[PDB]
Amino acid sequence: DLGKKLLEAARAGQDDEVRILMANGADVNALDDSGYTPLHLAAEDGHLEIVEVLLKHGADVNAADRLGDTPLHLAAFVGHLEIVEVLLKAGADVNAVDLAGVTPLHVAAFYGHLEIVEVLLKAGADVNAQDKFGKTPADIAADNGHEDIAEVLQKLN
Repeated sequence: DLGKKLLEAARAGQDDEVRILMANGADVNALDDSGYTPLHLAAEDGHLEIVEVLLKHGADVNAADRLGDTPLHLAAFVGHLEIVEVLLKAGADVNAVDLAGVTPLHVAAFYGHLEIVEVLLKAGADVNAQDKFGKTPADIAADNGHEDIAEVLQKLN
């Protein structure tokens, strides 16, 4: 029961409740119906303090949901820069690949998040990684008309 409550508290940004639940033995790597962990939900919903506590309590930084996405994929998607930086510092795989062949750099390029692109590049993101349709992150940025990102990535092509 505590795993479900932890998923719910982490998603709802309930800092105090997350701490209470963990002190009561809640499984930090509990899964919901879609394969999300509390770290996935906190990362996606922009809950920085919870992301940090979950990691301290042994949340798997590279947990993959049903689609193969890590918390870093989700943070790069919604565009939470500080959460991306925290995930990276805690050992997130910068080049994690989901089922679609998509890396966090692909994600940031698609959603037009330039500052996240730059942080991912500094952390060693692979600019030559191709998704299942053969697209690099540069291809994606160009295709979706995000010119600032396309230009930075083209310096590495």
